[PDB]
Amino acid sequence: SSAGFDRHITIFSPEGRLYQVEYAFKAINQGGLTSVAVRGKDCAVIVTQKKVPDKLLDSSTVTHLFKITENIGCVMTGMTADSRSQVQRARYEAANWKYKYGYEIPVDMLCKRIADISQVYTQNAEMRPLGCCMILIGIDEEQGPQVYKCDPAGYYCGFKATAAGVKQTESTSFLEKKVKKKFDWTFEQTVETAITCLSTVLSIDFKPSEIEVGVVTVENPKFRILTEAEIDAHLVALAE
Amino acid sequence: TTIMAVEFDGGVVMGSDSRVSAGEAVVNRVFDKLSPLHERIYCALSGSAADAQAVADMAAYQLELHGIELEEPPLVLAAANVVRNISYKYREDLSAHLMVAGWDQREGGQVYGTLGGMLTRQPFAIGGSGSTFIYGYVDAAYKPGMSPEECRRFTTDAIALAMSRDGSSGGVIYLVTITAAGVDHRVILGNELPKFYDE
Amino acid sequence: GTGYDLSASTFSPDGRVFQVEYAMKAVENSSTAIGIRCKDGVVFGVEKLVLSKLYEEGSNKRLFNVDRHVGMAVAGLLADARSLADIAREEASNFRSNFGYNIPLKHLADRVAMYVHAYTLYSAVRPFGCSFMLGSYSVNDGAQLYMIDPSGVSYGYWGCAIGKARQAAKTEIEKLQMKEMTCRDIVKEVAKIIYIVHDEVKDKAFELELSWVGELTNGRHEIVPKDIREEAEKYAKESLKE
Amino acid sequence: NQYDNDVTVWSPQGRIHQIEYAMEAVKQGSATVGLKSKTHAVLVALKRAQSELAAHQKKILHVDNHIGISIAGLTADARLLCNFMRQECLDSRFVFDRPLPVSRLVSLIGSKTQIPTQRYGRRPYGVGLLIAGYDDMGPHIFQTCPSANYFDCRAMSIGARSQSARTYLERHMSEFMECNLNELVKHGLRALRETLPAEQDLTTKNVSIGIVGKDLEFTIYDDDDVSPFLEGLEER
Amino acid sequence: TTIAGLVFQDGVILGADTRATNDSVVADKSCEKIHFIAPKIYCCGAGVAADAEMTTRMVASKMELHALSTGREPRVATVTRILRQTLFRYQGHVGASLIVGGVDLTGPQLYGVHPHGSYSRLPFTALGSGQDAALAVLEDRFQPNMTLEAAQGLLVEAVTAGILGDLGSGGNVDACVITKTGAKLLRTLSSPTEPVKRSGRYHFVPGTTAVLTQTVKPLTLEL
Amino acid sequence: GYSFSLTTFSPSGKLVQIEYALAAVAGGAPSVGIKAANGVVLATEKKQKSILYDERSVHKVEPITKHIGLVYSGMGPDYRVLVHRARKLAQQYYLVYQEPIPTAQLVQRVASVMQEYTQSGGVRPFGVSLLICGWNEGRPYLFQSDPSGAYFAWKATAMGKNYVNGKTFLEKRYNEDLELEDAIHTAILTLKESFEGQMTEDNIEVGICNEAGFRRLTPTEVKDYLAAI
Amino acid sequence: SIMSYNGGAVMAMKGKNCVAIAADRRFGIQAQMVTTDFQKIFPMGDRLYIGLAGLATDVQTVAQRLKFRLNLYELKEGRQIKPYTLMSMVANLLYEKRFGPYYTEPVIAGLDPKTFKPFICSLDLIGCPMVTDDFVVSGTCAEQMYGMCESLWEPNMDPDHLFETISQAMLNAVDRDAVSGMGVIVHIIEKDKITTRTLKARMD
Amino acid sequence: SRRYDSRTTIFSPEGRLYQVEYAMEAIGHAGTCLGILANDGVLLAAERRNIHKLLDEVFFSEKIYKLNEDMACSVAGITSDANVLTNELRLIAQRYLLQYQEPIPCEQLVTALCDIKQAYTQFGGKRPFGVSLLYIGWDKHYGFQLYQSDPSGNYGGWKATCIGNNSAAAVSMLKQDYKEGEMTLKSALALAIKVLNKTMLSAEKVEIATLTRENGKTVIRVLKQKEVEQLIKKHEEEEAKAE
Ligand SMILES: *[B]([O])([O])[C]([C]C1=[C]OC2=[C][C]=[C][C]=C12)[N]C(=O)[C]1[C][C]2[C][C][C]1O2
Ligand code: NA
Ligand code: NA
Ligand code: NA
Ligand code: NA
Ligand code: NA
Repeated sequence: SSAGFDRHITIFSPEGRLYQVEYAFKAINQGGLTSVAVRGKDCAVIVTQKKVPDKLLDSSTVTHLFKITENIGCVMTGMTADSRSQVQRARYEAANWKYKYGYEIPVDMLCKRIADISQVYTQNAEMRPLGCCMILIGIDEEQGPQVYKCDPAGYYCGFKATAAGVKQTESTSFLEKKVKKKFDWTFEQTVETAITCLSTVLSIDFKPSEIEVGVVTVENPKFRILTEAEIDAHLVALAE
Repeated sequence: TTIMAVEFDGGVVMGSDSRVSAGEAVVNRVFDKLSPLHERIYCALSGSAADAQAVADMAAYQLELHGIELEEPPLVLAAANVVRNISYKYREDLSAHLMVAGWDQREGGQVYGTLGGMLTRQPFAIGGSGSTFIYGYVDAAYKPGMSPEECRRFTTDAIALAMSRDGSSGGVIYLVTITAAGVDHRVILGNELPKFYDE
Repeated sequence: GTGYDLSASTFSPDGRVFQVEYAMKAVENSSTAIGIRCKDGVVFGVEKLVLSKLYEEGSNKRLFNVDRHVGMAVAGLLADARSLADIAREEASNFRSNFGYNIPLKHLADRVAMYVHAYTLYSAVRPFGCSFMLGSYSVNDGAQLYMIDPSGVSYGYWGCAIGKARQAAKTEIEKLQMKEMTCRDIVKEVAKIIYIVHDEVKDKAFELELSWVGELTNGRHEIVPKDIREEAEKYAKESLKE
Repeated sequence: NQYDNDVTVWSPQGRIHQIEYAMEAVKQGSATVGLKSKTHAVLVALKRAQSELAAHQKKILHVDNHIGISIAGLTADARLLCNFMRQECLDSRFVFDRPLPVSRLVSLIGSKTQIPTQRYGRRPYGVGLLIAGYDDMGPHIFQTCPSANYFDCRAMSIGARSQSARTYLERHMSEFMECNLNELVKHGLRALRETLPAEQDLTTKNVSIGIVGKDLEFTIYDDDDVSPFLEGLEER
Repeated sequence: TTIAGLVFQDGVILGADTRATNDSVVADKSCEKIHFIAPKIYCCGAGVAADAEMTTRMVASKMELHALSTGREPRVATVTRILRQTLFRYQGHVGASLIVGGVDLTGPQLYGVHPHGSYSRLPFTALGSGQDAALAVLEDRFQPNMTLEAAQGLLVEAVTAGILGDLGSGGNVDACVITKTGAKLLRTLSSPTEPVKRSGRYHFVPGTTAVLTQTVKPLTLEL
Repeated sequence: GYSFSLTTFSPSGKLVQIEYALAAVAGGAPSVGIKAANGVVLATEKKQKSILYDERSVHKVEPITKHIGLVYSGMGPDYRVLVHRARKLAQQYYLVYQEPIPTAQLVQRVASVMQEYTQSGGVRPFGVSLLICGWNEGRPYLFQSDPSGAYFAWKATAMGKNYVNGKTFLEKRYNEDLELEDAIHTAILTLKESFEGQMTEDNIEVGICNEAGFRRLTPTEVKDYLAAI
Repeated sequence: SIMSYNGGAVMAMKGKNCVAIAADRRFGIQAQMVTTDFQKIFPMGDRLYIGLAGLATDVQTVAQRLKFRLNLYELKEGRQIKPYTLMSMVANLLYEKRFGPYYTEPVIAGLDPKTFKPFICSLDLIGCPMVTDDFVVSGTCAEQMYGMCESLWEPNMDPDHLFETISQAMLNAVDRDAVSGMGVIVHIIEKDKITTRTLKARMD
Repeated sequence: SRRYDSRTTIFSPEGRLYQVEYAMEAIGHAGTCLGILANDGVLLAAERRNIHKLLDEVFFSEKIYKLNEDMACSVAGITSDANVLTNELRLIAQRYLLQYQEPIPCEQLVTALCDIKQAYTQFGGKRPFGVSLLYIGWDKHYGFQLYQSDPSGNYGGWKATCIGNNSAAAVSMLKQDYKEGEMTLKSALALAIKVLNKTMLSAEKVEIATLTRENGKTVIRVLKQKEVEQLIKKHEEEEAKAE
């Protein structure tokens, strides 16, 4: 049910829903891509599709993985410009946090902050929510590896493993069965799980250039983006 | 204060004394006046402590976000202009001189003076109340082509010489060597200082 | 889709922002512009349709100097395009004031694209009816070609085309191994591709616009000199017959 | 129509109807002609009188010693845009002590008039100009439109039935650069005449002339001052 | 005022005197100069008493908001930053000289914050008019990694040197021992001046004060 | 910005946007509040869509200050706005009066913020009802603050899914002379009435308030209470 | 000096389950006495009083602006203010003008409206509070009052003992101050009642 | 944006302000609220809508607000809007007292808040306050006074009036038994109990407050449960004598 402008602006419908927020979640899938983030014993990894259909593109500029701080990285799913805007805001909020507080912004706090900014779009009518989803990774000094996700709704949460995009529901149904099994979550097991989650859900045998992988380790907590050679290394291990 | 920076082939050496004084009172005798602005960019602090620390912090914040937007470590020239613009915009309300030096993959080891909002690249530079007494020394002792070890020795001798003549300089000498390899921090204690004529 | 398409602050039920798609339609309805990144620089070419013989040669230029080292090629609503050239100019000028050196092209594209993006979020303003390309050449950065669309998206390219015959010009650019070609040889190819995609039937006349920035120009964005343009126009007309 | 009432609203065809409606204001106003030789920039206009008992509306305005304009559209918007041009010219002589280059003034008009075409509740300027000027690049004839677009012209005509004037200007384009001032004004008057029906002709009441050149500051000729330019040809 | 701080083996010890003077006249013999910031972060204040009171109160309040939001124990460097940047904006007009001592996930830290917004991290420090007496005792006998009992003794001696030597200082020594397991507030850890008693037999017989007017208003109606 | 109200009176005198905000609360997960003689209990269904949710990352039962706590039904993101503002308001009161904010004073200040969002330009009301608990004179306090900005002092109450039945269940099990440990037990019982599935110490959240202050119960303490169920 | 322009003395003194508050009654501008009945002690509750010395205009502004905030407080809170809370409220009021202050140094005296335990305090012109368990003084004769108070004060005085101590401390202090006097008013605050007395004082 | 603009402060073709009229409709749904002016005092008697076994009684009253030393009020409408307005009435009263060092004369406090309600109906684009207020007070100019104000920012002084549920029925009932100048608060209390008994009787559902003058000071008091029950039984026993 609809009444008045509840399908055009961010005001309640007669059931108490925000149709405009619901439509922003549908905008994430418009990009056609799917992302997966898995947390391990000593690491946190993010993986997403890298679709360069044109040789005319400079493939190095086609990415959904972004460095927010030295130790915090993210994967964006959804509308590209909205996502690049959100990453820019995340980078500013993180830098501003260190300037005022003299320590590095914890991953949960950066995620909470982005989620809080997003909630405003959900309550004020003049602007639309961003049709994008942010998944951040990083190693916490006291709490270990962290995977956090925030919504166009303003919701945010911490996760053992998570997904976003077209096949979010299928990837979470895969990940919750794999998390229920007995596993000593090593770096290799966390990376493979993320790759074979995206591969089984899309029914695609990946090539190095077809995906992109980002990682943070307790040994090396600086956000690291994997090369085609390092991605290939994990791909050939899965072929066995 | 006596601050000093020397360019060499492949990096810079920066040094400072350690005395913080409120008139005739030494408030802190072991203060490190060499502050990192980035991974391979440092500044040497002199003048008003509150102003110098405020400028250094805003410059470090500005340069961090700059380095992330550019996906590269900032140029030492960008750090030099960031400090210089702040010092110049507020020249009537600020009373600090932040010498900016470091390393780049583009221009290598470079030393910059930001005195009163100006910007100049120098083979070496000296600053602080103590620099006054060592102008002749640095002019007589500086030689082009010095090695990283020869630069450290020069900075140490010059700063020790100023520390002995200047009531507002003293303590230990802090050294920092910035190269493509990384940064080496070093301390020459008040007992292990080089000796010269002192009567 | 009717109802949900009047404001950029309104999503349609299927997760789309129609005001941005309609701004893109104005770019598609416009003449074609191309940009090709080669071994030693970037070359721009624009099919500039002549609306009247009364207009002077060089009027309604679609190639701009955005910084001394950066060039801009536009497609779409021209007043919007010129407004974006001024935003890009002011952005490049601001970087020099703050850091003391020439703005890196990827950074200039990111900065300008976020102004463009800001016009896709509210009912108070409308999205730009413009798509543009930024070309540059530096010794430390190499040759760089970026393209920004009405949504605010910015991507790096080897070959690029915007406007009417966007896909027609793309299949012609793909036939070039530009990674191993020079600006001097690529100008000929740029004029050639424009002459191929032009519609003699639908459009009575057009003027070719050529720009370049590379090792030859010393990292400066400038017009391709009249002689090299005449040689490229002769080669384009001769290759159109055979 | 749902994409009709706001400049911020793009139609599904990639069109801004409010800009297209503002363009109509130029077409409704009387015709004006602008043309140039190697030394002079000339503006000729048809002044419209609301009655036999009313004077003919001023179509030609002075901007600076080196620039003058001809208007077509809402007169209050024409006055607003003329005042902007005059101030921009004044600032240039105050700061640089040198006349503002005509092409640079036209760029400022384009930026200024584009702003209201992208903001809610704002509207385009409902006026089109023909700009005669003379600077280090010789004489110029520029055209500005409600769409914020601008054109460098060899000659041009805007307003009611101005297509007739454009047909004449396109034919005699070749002669214009070598014409003497009288031959150039005559060409402008003939182009202006083409817009007029076959019954009426150019008189000293409905003709306005504006001239700027190498030796002449922007001067406006209107009633008796128009007589010398009129005597020459009267056929068709 | 004599306020001092010291970093020992398992934490930090903050010390303060208890006198407040109003221009050469002792107004308060027993004031608290050791302020709470966070459970494991305390602050000694000197300078303009109102400025020290309101700046410590403000940062304790900002630190409660910071800890509530983050869900973590607050850091000593955060109180140093917040204090520094607030004081810098006021250009020394907020006359707060503070000694911030605390324990966080990175261990014991001690800082000196000045009215203009400058700071320094130190193993030991002293502020107030009696700072040089306290600083002489600290320079004379400070040694790194002191035991709690050895560091408390040095701190009491340093604040006492200021109490006796400085006219602007007096009363008792208050101390605060901060360790990884919390903070122990030793209110009146030492009294260098033992009870100065007297034959204060000053009693007025009722009726010695001549009264002109009297009005009694009862409150038993409300009770 | 839009300077006109988005909440307006209908011809029948209703503020329809506040009624729709209340429907968002009614659709939210259950929340219970019980004011015992010596304390207050707040319990909520913290049920997560999957096992993959790191349960201890985000919380529904939140501290405002040392002696005040909160829970809600409705929109999670809207809730966080009110928690931040409530924590802030409690600090302003403390800076001025140097005494912890009385529960009724905090409730009144947060209710004012909620009322603003029913009249201010270009905003919709909060789709949240809060349950605030506190201890200040020598007694416990439990309040409800709904999307219109109206507040109510309660002995016991329920909000969200199956709230009308939770309130009847509480009506027959409430005794003004209850102990905090007995009220915790009947708070978990009220949640059990509408809980779909097996209730564990990880899919429910409990907070308590007494003379010692407000704190959340650890999952170990919640496990010990569920052991008697 | 700004504080000596009008002059005046205010003092508060703690007793056994009672408090006392006293002030002089002069209103003068420099050496000229204008009025001999100027109010300097204002009731802020049944058992809570504020004493304000210093610049006369600011004594009146601070009392009026404090009464404003107190009335709003007791209306919102539905309870009488506690002595410590009235002190914090005065501190906030005074510190809001940190860089252009009111020239007044308050003294607060009362009994808790629930605990009935005596409370006394004072604040400087920029709102720094000071609580004591004996006496507080403010005025142009603070040295004179400190000497009288330090010598005469005793720990648990009964209402009548306290009345004589505060009276003699005020009378003898203001009689060595040129710009304080013209009479002394004393309030003794007990659980059951308020006793107000004006003393036979020097009029020069 | 004009598409989403509600246009709250505009006229209807009959010179009507619809948002104001729709706000008046809300007031009809709120609890019955009456005021009666007598020679020795004033009273407010209101129907309590917060009746529930599990509600805790933390406040002195539900709908009665003390505004100043000599004034109190009662509301009917959106309670959150009433909290905004009552807080402002207290600020206006304190501002008057700070300025003149005298309490705000009753009518002046009413007109001040009414000008704010009026502004909301002429400009701003905001919805009006959905509240009607009844004010009881005393001043040295007109003595005991009763006032009524509407969302329109309109007011009047009354001898007896009613706002809220069944207001018209209660007003005509008051019109019948009110005797001008011959009312004491004893007889006004009996009239309040009588009118409420028909337009709604138990002490749990009623809330009464009186404003009297005692020793040159104003006394505002809300009646205790024992007191209200004496007035209910005195009405029940008066009907039992008629039979
Ligand atoms: B030097 O010029 O004597 C010196 C610079 C200095 C010392 O300590 C610091 C700390 C941070 C930045 C710079 C710095 N100046 C001082 O020590 C002085 C002591 C205090 C009063 C003037 C200045 O600051
Ligand atoms: Na919105
Ligand atoms: Na020295
Ligand atoms: Na005093
Ligand atoms: Na005297
Ligand atoms: Na005298």
